[PDB]
Amino acid sequence: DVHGPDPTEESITAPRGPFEVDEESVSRLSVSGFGGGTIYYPTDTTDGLFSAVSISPGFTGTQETMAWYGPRLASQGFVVFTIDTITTTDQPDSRARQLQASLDYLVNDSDVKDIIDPARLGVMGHSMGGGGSLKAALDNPALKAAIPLTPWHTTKDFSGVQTPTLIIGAQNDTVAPVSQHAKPFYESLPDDPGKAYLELAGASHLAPNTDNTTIAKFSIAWLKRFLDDDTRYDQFLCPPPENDDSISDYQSTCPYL
Repeated sequence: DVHGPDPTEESITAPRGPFEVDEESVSRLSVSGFGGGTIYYPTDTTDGLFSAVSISPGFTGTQETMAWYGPRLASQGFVVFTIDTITTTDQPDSRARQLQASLDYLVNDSDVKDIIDPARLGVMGHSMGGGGSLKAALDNPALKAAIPLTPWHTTKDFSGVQTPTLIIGAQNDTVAPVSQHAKPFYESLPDDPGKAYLELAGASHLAPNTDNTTIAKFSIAWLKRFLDDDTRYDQFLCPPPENDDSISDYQSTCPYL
């Protein structure tokens, strides 16, 4: 199943896509292995199953720091789960296990299990949650997309990740400098099935925590392309964008074939 009309620059950069959305709060007390969260999902049941993505915050962060991704991404035809971790001080490998527990909940137990395609699952996360997204993909090669946002991890070698991975760095990140975190992660990844490194010009470590048209556009394109196998979105990814004031660097293994 693909979803929505043929995309444009306007459609992919808009605050909302064509799908109306609702939200379901998931109590910490009703789940195991993570801290609960918010499920954002399309209300249209006539368009086939949707792909699903779980989104982790970073160190000292809660789902509030990632809330804006919910409506923005789900309105493009995705089930989006902004999670809380067990404790805000959980480290990356723990965040990876909690991302996976959240996807297991969505597919096995959640009240949206019947509108998800359990074969089309992805992970995203901020900072230590971005390190968690890399580790979760390493441990679960069935995951069809990963988007680490200003990622942080002591582990540098993600050569084992077979999931299409878009790393978003912040040019001026003083917390997870791109020379020590995002770029090494990106360089370790295999060239197939597809990778990209998008560096946000002028951006701090906390750029991912507020509505960002560049983060939204490329995340939507990446999830469309790799969770839905929707090649209508290759046009935004490959060849890489050239004259985007918001992008200080872009590296890729385009084309994705």
